Amino acid sequence: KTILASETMEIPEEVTVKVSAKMISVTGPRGTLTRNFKHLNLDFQLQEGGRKLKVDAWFGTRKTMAAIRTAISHVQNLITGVTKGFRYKMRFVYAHFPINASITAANRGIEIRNFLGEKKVRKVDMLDGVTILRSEKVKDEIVLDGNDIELVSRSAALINQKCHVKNKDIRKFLDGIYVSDKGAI
RNA sequence: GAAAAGCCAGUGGCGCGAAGCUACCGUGUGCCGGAUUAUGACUGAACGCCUCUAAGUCAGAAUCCAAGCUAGCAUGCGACG
Ligand SMILES: [Mg+2]
Repeated sequence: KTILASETMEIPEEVTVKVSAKMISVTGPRGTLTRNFKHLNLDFQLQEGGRKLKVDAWFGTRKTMAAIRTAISHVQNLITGVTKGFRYKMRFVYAHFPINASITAANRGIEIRNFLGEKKVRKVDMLDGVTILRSEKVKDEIVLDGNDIELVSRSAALINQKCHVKNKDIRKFLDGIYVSDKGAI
């Protein structure tokens, strides 16, 4: 019912955005990111020669109007991911059994052992654009690095949800792997 | 006639009895991918914040559909002699 709902962002001078009808390819110093917003039913248009991305919803109801800022902050996340990158920190909480993590192959996955005294060995492989490394200036962290927030955060979530404590009081047996500093550096 | 060999008693009766069938009373074997629910989540709005949800995604089960197993006159079809 609303004639025009538009939002706009700014593109820095280190990153090149190439939008192809909704197929957004972002290029930066760190690499390249890409995404289908081919489902959003919005209007993307670059102005000032690739320095301003301006998004329209014409006759958008409040639902489509809420869909706008998703696209704008998604492409913010791509811009920051491909200029600086995302780096999640993930601390080891263990009550009685030290849980012993070992990387898999050139930092593409982790292997958790001795969790809860269990003998099942926990194996998670990093998704495409994410790597892992054990923390060395911190006591017990694993630090994930990547250019894509979805890939970093999904890998973080796999590691988290693969160390749940079952059949026991989750209010007391707090063992697991949880994320502490989630910014982007 | 008798020994020998039998035969009659609907299978005369008993001991054993191969073969064939057979028994959890004996033996051998029984199944590999993906979708997903309940739930837990990721990025992220509406609502400068938050948010598993609105758009988009994930993990997920004696579940589901295949894979496998059985029939395949489905008046179906292919190669060839
Ligand atoms: Mg016998």
